[PDB]
Amino acid sequence: TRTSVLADALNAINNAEKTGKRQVLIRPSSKVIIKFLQVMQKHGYIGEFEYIDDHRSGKIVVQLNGRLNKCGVISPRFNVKIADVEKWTANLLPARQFGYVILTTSAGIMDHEEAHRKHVSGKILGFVY
Amino acid sequence: GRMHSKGKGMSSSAIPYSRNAPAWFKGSSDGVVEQIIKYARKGLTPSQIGVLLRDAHGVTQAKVITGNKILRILKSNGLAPEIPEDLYFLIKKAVSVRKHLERNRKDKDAKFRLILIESRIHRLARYYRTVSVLPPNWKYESATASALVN
Amino acid sequence: MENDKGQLVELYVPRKCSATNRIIKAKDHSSVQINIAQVDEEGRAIPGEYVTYALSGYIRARGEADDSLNRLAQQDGLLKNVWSYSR
Amino acid sequence: PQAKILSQAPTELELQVAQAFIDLENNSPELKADLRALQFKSIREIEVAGGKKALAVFVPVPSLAAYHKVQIKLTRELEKKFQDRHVIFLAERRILPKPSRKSRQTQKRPRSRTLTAVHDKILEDLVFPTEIVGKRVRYLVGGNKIQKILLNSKDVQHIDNKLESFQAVYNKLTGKQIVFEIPS
Amino acid sequence: MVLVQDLLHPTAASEARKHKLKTLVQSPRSHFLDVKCPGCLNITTVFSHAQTAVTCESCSTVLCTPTGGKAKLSEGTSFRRK
Amino acid sequence: SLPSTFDLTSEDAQLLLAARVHLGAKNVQVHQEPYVYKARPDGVNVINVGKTWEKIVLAARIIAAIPNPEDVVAISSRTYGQRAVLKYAAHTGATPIAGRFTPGSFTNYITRSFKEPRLVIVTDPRSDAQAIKESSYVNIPVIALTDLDSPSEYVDVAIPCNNRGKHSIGLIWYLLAREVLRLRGALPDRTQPWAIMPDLYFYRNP
RNA sequence: UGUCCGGUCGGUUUUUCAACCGGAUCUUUCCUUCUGGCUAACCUGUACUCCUUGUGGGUGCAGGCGAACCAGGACUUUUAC
Ligand SMILES: [Mg+2]
Ligand SMILES: [Mg+2]
Ligand SMILES: [Zn+2]
Repeated sequence: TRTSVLADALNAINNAEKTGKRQVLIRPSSKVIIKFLQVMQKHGYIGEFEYIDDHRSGKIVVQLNGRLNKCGVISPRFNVKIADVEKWTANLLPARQFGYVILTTSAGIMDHEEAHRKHVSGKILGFVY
Repeated sequence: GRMHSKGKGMSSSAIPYSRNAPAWFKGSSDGVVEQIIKYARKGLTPSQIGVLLRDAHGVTQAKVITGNKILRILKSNGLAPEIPEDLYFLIKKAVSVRKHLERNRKDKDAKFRLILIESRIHRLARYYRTVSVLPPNWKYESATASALVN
Repeated sequence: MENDKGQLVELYVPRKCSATNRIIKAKDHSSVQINIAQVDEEGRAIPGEYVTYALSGYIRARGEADDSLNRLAQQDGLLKNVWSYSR
Repeated sequence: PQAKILSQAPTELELQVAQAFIDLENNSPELKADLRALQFKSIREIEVAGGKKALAVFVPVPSLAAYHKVQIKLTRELEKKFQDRHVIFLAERRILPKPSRKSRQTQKRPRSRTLTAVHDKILEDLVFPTEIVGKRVRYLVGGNKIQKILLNSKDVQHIDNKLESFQAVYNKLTGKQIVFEIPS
Repeated sequence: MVLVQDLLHPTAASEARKHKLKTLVQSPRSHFLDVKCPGCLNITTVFSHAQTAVTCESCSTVLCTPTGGKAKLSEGTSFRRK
Repeated sequence: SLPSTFDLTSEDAQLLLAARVHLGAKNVQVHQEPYVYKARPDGVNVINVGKTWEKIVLAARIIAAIPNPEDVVAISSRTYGQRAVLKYAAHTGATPIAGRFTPGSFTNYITRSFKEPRLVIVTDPRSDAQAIKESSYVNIPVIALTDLDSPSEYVDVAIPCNNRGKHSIGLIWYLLAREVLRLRGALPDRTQPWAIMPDLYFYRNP
């Protein structure tokens, strides 16, 4: 089966980056995926991206900037209790300074810093450094 | 990538972009429905009916022209069989396999195939039960399977 | 990088490839600076003025490098008819 | 038939529209008949950015089909009647919103009524007997969803000049910035 | 195909080449060939991959023999496209 | 950006056609090459000419951009084009390599033929491949004359051309030389076939 | 909170500005709904004026905006996070 569509997409993106492609084609194209992409854009890791309407599920194209290094996805969507966020960041991200840990929460799909600012955490999706 | 075999093909029907009607290809929805009903009465299964519609007449999909599918339409009318079509087919196949086995005691591959078919049927049956079409506490197996079939 | 109030720390602030963005390392023995001389009207290649491109080594290794260069040139305005958007 | 074929009839514009319809009916082969089985829920006016204007004339929805069965000719007639303005025979759609966790079950909504779905329907309507091939949606670096509509290259004579107007209308309806496009 | 493909708009040739599935949007390349038989002057909207011994509207003429893919149009028969 | 002057002269095009710079490549074809202009049937590919010309021009420009002239190391192993290479070298002072390349030429600072280029030029990256590899060890640009079956690994500015050979490679070389001359040199005009000849280059009768 | 001066007796109060986090709303939009308690308020206008030439300002009560709170129904899709 096609489990974690988002994860697959992320993997594809990573592969593309490794190759030195300037853009990616993604099949399934979810809400979560879209959110992630938006977040990335906000941060400054991704160019344009466009949702094709296959009169069906979806189909995204992402413009890679050459800035992404890894665009990871942590596997089961672990339940993060605000203090554990720091730990997670330490585990995943290079440096206290930079990078993000994209985690869904009540407020919306946001990065770790954003969540902290809000004062609202939840379940992790991925990361970007 | 296929349920039972290790053959991972994509022999598949594409479907067109427009959910709306393919303009020129005319007729009427009501007429189509009537035709479907007639087919059902005659004995054609939903898939078969659909195929018929496709082949000679100007229908592409019922989903497009009517809005409704075919099975749903049949149900509305009062024409969908007690056992859903695919399931029925599977049962028939199983029965056939059993018969073959009976005829020829020594046949291992055949037996295996039969077993597989049975398993498939069971799965399907379970699914149906979960849905609520076939009533619960009911196994569609082998001895009574034949009876069910005919 | 920027200590206290500016004061740029960390020298060697690297050449980043034109095609990939990918940082060109200190010992990236494969990466190359192409210099393309600036054109003028009726002959003339304007001495001491270039469009300079950096190509990372990975791309070169791949063989996706020439194409990339061509694309870059097209983007700039050093070519016509060569690199198409769609293939 | 002035304040009759309009569901509920208060406004001047509505009255004018009714009058126009009546005038059209005056001909009477089948057009009149068609008109007799057609009404407006309301009318809405959209200012297009560039001289012209757009008339989103709202239809019940059961009569939408009827309109379509006529439409183009009728639309043309309307245009002729009222110069310097485009007409869109749009459908008055409900949009029963999404219920919250705490909120009340209004015996469920239909997915026909879901906001996105409604928008899609509107789009389908608004662009003429012409038909959409597909839609791109561009999420830009700043953060702006731009819908980009691929139109089917057959016909494309009615839409040709109205694209900007249509986009404007869409924006007014929803908020989304639409753009139109035709492939070779 | 390398680095900067620019993936929203391919050349149509490529699309044609690739599987009826493996393009941007799914879109079939089967057609409703509007066949006319030699007998009666009436048009049958025959889907090109019949899967059936395609009779006329009533008369037993036999229009198309369903080969696995596209149907062989039985004998000297004439057809329009779509 | 560009002058919009050099749009491939008709005469030049004719010459190229005669050479059969563009009837080369054959059946065999590389995925990194969109220099084709329609496949001629049964064991042939036709090469787009304008594109090739543009590439050549670019190469010439690049060459010009190198300031010290005795620097542009031209190379040729395979026999058809060695002469052409030599001619080119003679025309524009840049120490060439006809015949054997010598491994450890651009690396290995002891060798008698220790060159140190800032711009390498090649004919067949299928054959001279070694040279290209060597260059890749020490940060040098590589210009090369690609047939559509030739590898373009560690290659830049790959002038597309027929490497069946005989006339074609030589012709290409000549063209390149001309371009170089035009971009800073004696020749101030794109017109006039001038005192040189193509047939100075080409493979000779042994 | 950084800014713009310390307007000040090393600390404080605004503006020229900021990003950041909320809140109300309006957008085809309900946030659970009512049977009643308090209707705070003026949407008011009943006498119209203590009064710089004024819509600066309030003694003031029949229709009535209820969120300013309760105190009882009605029945909650239920979780996990
Ligand atoms: Mg598969
Ligand atoms: Mg299995
Ligand atoms: Zn007949």
